[PDB]
Amino acid sequence: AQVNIAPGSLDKALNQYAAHSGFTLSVDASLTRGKQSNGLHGDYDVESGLQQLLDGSGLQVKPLGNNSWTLEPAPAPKED
Repeated sequence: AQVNIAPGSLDKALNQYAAHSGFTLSVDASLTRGKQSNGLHGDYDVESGLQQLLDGSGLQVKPLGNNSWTLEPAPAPKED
């Protein structure tokens, strides 16, 4: 419903959001390793926050189930 994020790295961004609602993340410190996200500050909920977090990345944050997430790798792994 409300989110506060800022420059750091996508990994730490998702990490920070996780602490908010206390859900389970499935992500390895490698796919998110390096890419930066200029942050996010608005009235954002779960799904809508992730979609914006894609700004600056080529990854896809995919809700695992219920309220949890998993990092689905599909940057440019094939234009098929």
